[PDB]
Amino acid sequence: SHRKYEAPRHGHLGFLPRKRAASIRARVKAFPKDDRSKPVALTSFLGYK
Amino acid sequence: AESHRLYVKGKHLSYQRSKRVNNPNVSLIKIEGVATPQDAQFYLGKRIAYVYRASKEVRGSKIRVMWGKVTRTHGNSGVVRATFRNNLPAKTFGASVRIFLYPSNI
Amino acid sequence: ASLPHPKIVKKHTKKFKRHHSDRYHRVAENWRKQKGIDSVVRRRFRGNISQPKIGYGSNKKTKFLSPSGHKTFLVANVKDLETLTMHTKTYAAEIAHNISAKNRVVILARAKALGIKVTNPKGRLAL
Amino acid sequence: VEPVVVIDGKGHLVGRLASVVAKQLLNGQKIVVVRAEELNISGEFFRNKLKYHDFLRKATAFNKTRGPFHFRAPSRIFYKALRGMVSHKTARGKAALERLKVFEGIPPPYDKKKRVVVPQALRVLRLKPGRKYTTLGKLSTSVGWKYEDVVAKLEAKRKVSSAEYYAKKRAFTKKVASANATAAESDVAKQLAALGY
Amino acid sequence: MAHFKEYQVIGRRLPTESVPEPKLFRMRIFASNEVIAKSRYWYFLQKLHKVKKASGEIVSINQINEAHPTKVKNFGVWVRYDSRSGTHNMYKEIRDVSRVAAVETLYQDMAARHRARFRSIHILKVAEIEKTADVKRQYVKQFLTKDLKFPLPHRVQKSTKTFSYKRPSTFY
RNA sequence: GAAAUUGUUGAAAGGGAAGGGCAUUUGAUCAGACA
RNA sequence: AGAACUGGCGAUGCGGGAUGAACCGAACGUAGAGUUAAGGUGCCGGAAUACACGCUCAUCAGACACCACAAAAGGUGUUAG
RNA sequence: GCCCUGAAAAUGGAUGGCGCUCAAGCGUGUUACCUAUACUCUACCGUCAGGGUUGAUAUGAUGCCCUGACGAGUAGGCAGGCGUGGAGGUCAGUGACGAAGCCUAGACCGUAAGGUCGGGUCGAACGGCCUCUAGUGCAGAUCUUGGUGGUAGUAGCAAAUA
RNA sequence: UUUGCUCCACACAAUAUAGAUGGAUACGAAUAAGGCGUCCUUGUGGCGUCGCUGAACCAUAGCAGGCUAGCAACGGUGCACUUGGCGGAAAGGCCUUGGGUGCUUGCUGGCGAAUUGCAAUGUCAUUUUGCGUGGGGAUAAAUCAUUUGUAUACGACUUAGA
Ligand SMILES: [Mg+2]
Ligand SMILES: [Mg+2]
Ligand SMILES: [Mg+2]
Ligand SMILES: [Mg+2]
Ligand SMILES: [Mg+2]
Ligand SMILES: [Mg+2]
Ligand SMILES: [Mg+2]
Ligand SMILES: [Mg+2]
Ligand SMILES: [Mg+2]
Ligand SMILES: [Mg+2]
Ligand SMILES: [Mg+2]
Ligand SMILES: [Mg+2]
Ligand SMILES: [Mg+2]
Ligand SMILES: [Mg+2]
Ligand SMILES: [Mg+2]
Ligand SMILES: [Mg+2]
Ligand SMILES: [Mg+2]
Ligand SMILES: [Mg+2]
Ligand SMILES: [Mg+2]
Ligand SMILES: [Mg+2]
Ligand SMILES: [Mg+2]
Ligand SMILES: [Mg+2]
Ligand SMILES: [Mg+2]
Ligand SMILES: [Mg+2]
Ligand SMILES: [Mg+2]
Ligand SMILES: [Mg+2]
Ligand SMILES: [Mg+2]
Ligand SMILES: [Mg+2]
Ligand SMILES: [Mg+2]
Ligand SMILES: [Mg+2]
Ligand SMILES: [Mg+2]
Ligand SMILES: [Mg+2]
Ligand SMILES: [Mg+2]
Ligand SMILES: [Mg+2]
Ligand SMILES: [Mg+2]
Ligand SMILES: [Mg+2]
Ligand SMILES: [Mg+2]
Ligand SMILES: [Mg+2]
Ligand SMILES: [Mg+2]
Ligand SMILES: [Mg+2]
Ligand SMILES: [Mg+2]
Ligand SMILES: [Mg+2]
Ligand SMILES: [Mg+2]
Ligand SMILES: [Mg+2]
Ligand SMILES: [Mg+2]
Ligand SMILES: [Mg+2]
Ligand SMILES: [Mg+2]
Ligand SMILES: [Mg+2]
Ligand SMILES: [Mg+2]
Ligand SMILES: [Mg+2]
Ligand SMILES: [Mg+2]
Repeated sequence: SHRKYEAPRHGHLGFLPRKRAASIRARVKAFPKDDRSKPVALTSFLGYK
Repeated sequence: AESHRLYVKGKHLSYQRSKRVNNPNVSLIKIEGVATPQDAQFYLGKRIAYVYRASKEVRGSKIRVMWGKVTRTHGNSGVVRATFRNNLPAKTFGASVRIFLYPSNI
Repeated sequence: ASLPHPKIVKKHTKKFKRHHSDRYHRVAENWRKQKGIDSVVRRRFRGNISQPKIGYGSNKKTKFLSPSGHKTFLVANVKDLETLTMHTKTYAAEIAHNISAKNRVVILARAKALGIKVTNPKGRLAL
Repeated sequence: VEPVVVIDGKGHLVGRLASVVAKQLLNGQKIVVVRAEELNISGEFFRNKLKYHDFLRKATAFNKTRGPFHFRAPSRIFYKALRGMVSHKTARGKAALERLKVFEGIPPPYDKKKRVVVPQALRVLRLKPGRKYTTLGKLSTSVGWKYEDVVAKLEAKRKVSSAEYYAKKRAFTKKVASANATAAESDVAKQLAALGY
Repeated sequence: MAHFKEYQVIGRRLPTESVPEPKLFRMRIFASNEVIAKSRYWYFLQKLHKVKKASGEIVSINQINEAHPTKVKNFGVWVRYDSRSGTHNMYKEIRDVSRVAAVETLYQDMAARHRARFRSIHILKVAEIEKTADVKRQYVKQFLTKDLKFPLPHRVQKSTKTFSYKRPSTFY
C-alpha cells in the first residue's frame, strides 16, 4: 500500500548469495594494471593471519 | 565414374497444412534446381524414394525405402506436393529425398 | 474358398473407448455417451475422441465377413455343424467355448468330411 | 547445395539474415555464420541502444536468474533474432538449431573455407542510401560485450595472413592464364569454343 | 478502381408521347469496364439533371482509344475531391503517353498524397498541354530541358539464388 | 479368490505434471489368405 | 438499466479474428480427388523477401474491422494543393 | 497528408512473437499463390420418399429390386436395439474327458450398447431361440457399508531434578 | 576381486544415424564505386579490360568401373615414406624437399560383361560399444572408518595418520 515510513533496506544485494565459499583460499579476481617498464615482480603474497 | 546418381536431390519440407492443422497424407517436397511451378511441371509424376537405414536386417538388406510420386506443384517457388505408399514419418522434415527420372517422357 | 467378395473395408478399426476411461480406474472402456452440459467430447471440440455414429457402418456387402470372407456360425455339436453343409463358401463353424475335447475331435472330423471350415481347430487339442 | 554454408555476416541486416538462416536450418542446411560483430541493424546507433535497454529491463521480479537472459555478444544478439524465428521448444526446432553456429571473427576451420553472402539481406543492397544504420559490434560493446578489441586485433592478424594467401593465388592464376593462352588458338580449343567452352 | 479504359457514354431520359426524342447527353468516363462506366455515368447525370437510371436509358457506350499512344504528352489534370474535413479542387500535371495511363497515376497520386480513395474523387478535366511553358508544375518542367540526360546511381540487381559468392557491386 | 493398493522380475519412456486425437517411422506381437 | 424489427449466442462443432459464448466465413453422416470463403503468403507457418506509383525517419515511429482508446491546440520537419 | 509536440502509475513484457526502415510501415492498383466439417464429382452408412415384384418347382413379403433427395443439436418426444435376476416353451442344447466365475497391451464380429474364440486359473453347474416378469444397467448424490492409498518411516514418542 | 589398463594394427560381432551419394572452391575494402592486366614518376597515378550474377570453376568415360599390350609425354594424381618451414582465436591444419610405388580417358590396341530375365535404394557412407588374438607403452588413487576445528543441523568443509 506504501510502506508508511521510509527506511533503507537491510544489507547489500551485491554480496549475495550468502553461501559458503567454494574454498578456504579466496580467489584473486584482479591484478594491478601492468606497466612493463618496471622490473619484474610478484603482485601479491600468501601468508597466514 | 565418381557420380552414379540417376535422381534429382530433394528435401522433405512439411506436411500439407493450414496454420494449425496438418495433413500427414500429402508431403511437400523441395527439388534442387527447381524454382518455379513451370519448372516443377517436369517432375509431376516422377517417382520418389525416401531411403533410410535400420538396425534389423530383413529380406537381405539393412536399408529400407518408402516409395512415392510427385502429384502437383505447390505455390510459386518450385516446391512440389507428393504422396507416398505410406505417409512419411515426420522426423524426416529436412531429410533428403530422391526424385527419379521415370516414368520418362523425353 | 469363400464366396468372392468386394474388398472388405472397415472404416474405423480403432476402438471407441469411454471418455476419461483412461483417467480413472472407476471408468470402464465400454462406450458411453457424454451427457454433460459442458463436455468437450459431447460438443466435439477439435482434438478429442470421436464418437460412434451411423456413418461408420460397414458395406452391406462385406459386413459380418471375417477376413476369410466367411460369416462365423457358433457350433455346439455335429448336428449344429451340419446346418452348414450346403453353405461352406459362406459360413465357417466356430466350435463353442464349452465343448469338451473329446467332442471337438468328432466335430472337427465331420467338418473335414463335409468341407466345412472351422475357425478354431487347435482348441483343446490333445498335443 | 553444399554440406555446410559459411556466411560472412559483415554488411548483412540482422533480421533479414536471421530470416533466411532460420529457414535453411528448418530445411536441413547446416549454416555457420562469421563476423557477427560486423552485422548491421537499420536505425541509428542511439535508437538501437535504447531498444536494447528496453530489453535489458525485463527480468523476473522474484528472481532475475530465471528471467529473460540478456546476452551481450554480437553473435548472440544474432542467435536471438534467429532463435525467435524457430519453433525452438520442439524437437524439430532444437534439431534445426544444432545445425547452426555463429562467431565473432573468423576462427579456424572457417578462415580457410570460402564464405558466401545473402544478397536479400545485404545492407548495401537493401537499405535506401542515406538511411542511418547500426553496426552490431559497436552496439554490443555499449551494452557490455567485452571483446571487440581482442576480436579486432585477431582479425587484423588474420587479414594479413589472408592477404598473403590471396597474393600467392593471384600470382598463380596469372601463370595459369599465360598457359591457357599458348593453348588458345590450338585445335582442341577452337573445337571447345564451338561447344560454348 | 483498376486499369482504366476511357469510355464515351451516351444517355437520355426515356421518351414520352409529348416529348419523344429527349435531348441526349454525353460523358467521357474513366473505368475498368463498361459496367462501372454506365454506373459512373448515372452517378454524374444525377448530380446535373433531373434523371435517374429508372427513367433514363443508355444510348451508346464506346471505348475511346488514345490517338497517339506512343507519343509522350504533358497532361493538365483537374480534380475535385473530399478530405476528412472538407472538399477541395485541385490542379495537377502528369506526363505520360496516354490519358488512360495518366489517369491511373492520378488516382495513385491522390491516394498516396492526400489519402483519397476512388469514391472521393471527381475528374473534372484531362487535357493535353500543347505549348511547353503553359506547363506550370515544376516536377514536370524539369523533364523538358534540352538535351536531357541523367544517370541511375546505385544499381541494385535482383539475386536469383539465396547465396552469392561475390559481393555485389552497385556500379552502373 | 476381482479391484483399488504392494514386492520382485522383464521391457520401455522420462530438460517444470501425466493422460488424449489424426498420421507415419521403429520395436515387439499376431489373424488371414495362398496353393 | 429499459423498449423496437431482424439476425445470432444460449442448444454448435468447423475455417478466420494469436487468445475469446455472441464478430467474419461457413452450419457437421464415414471417406477420396478437386475448388474456394473469411483470412493470409519475410521467419515462426502452408503460401510471391511478387509486381507498380507515391508517402513516412520518430533520443518512447507504425503496422488492419468488432478490439482492447486519445483531444483541443501547435510545428520554418516533409509532401502535395 | 505522413511524421513530431501536446502524451503522467504502479512485478518485467508485448503490432501474437521474432524482427522489419526505396519495409516485413501508411494509401492505392495488378497478378499469382496457400487453406474450412462449405461448394463440385465419386464410393460406402443410415433416414425419408417414389417405383417394381406372390408364378410355381428352395431358403428372409416385416422380404427382394430400382431410383431420388437429405444427415448440427441442450431441454425434451418417439423409435429400433444391447445387457442383468426370475417364469412358460423349445433346441431329446453345454458340462467332472471340466459348468460357472476370474485373469490375459492374443484372435474375430458389431457404428455402438455388446457378442464370439484361444490360453491360464478353476471346480458343478450352465447357455441359444420364441415368449412372460421386474427389487433390471452408476462416476458423481459433503451418497451407504467395506476395503485401500499418497501424505510418511513423516508429525512426533521433550512437564513431574537422575 | 581370478589377467586388468593404454595407444597403433585386423578380426568377428553388435549398436546406431535430424539424414554422404562428384567438390564447404579462403584477400581486403568500397558501393555516389570497385576487380583484374599492364606501364610508370610507386600515386587518392597513366593506359587497357571486365561485370549486367555460381547458367561459374574444378572434376567427370572404363565389371560401383574387371583383366591385359603399346606409344607419346616427364605431365597429372592416389598412397606410404622422407626434407625444410609455417599456423594458438577453437592452432590439431597448411606449405615445402626428395626418392619409391600405383593409376592415368594424352593417344592407339586385345579380352571380359547376357539369365539380376521390362522397374523394385537394389545395399558401396559413418556412430558408439563388446569380445577375444599380438606390436609398442604405463604400473594409481578415491571413498568408508579413524582424526583436526580455521568447518558443521545432517550431508558438506578443512586437517592428520605406514
Ligand atoms: Mg514513500
Ligand atoms: Mg560445493
Ligand atoms: Mg482455431
Ligand atoms: Mg456418464
Ligand atoms: Mg454450455
Ligand atoms: Mg527501473
Ligand atoms: Mg483361498
Ligand atoms: Mg496412445
Ligand atoms: Mg497409431
Ligand atoms: Mg439454460
Ligand atoms: Mg454457429
Ligand atoms: Mg515464434
Ligand atoms: Mg512458408
Ligand atoms: Mg473504421
Ligand atoms: Mg486481436
Ligand atoms: Mg504539415
Ligand atoms: Mg507496436
Ligand atoms: Mg506479422
Ligand atoms: Mg501495401
Ligand atoms: Mg508470382
Ligand atoms: Mg467431408
Ligand atoms: Mg454429395
Ligand atoms: Mg442428428
Ligand atoms: Mg433384451
Ligand atoms: Mg434375463
Ligand atoms: Mg430379483
Ligand atoms: Mg471353465
Ligand atoms: Mg489390464
Ligand atoms: Mg478367430
Ligand atoms: Mg482351458
Ligand atoms: Mg464340490
Ligand atoms: Mg420377451
Ligand atoms: Mg434398483
Ligand atoms: Mg454414469
Ligand atoms: Mg462407484
Ligand atoms: Mg466420483
Ligand atoms: Mg452422471
Ligand atoms: Mg464413494
Ligand atoms: Mg477409510
Ligand atoms: Mg520405523
Ligand atoms: Mg522424527
Ligand atoms: Mg511436544
Ligand atoms: Mg537422430
Ligand atoms: Mg578499373
Ligand atoms: Mg593492379
Ligand atoms: Mg590507376
Ligand atoms: Mg568462378
Ligand atoms: Mg580406372
Ligand atoms: Mg580400352
Ligand atoms: Mg571451431
Ligand atoms: Mg590385450
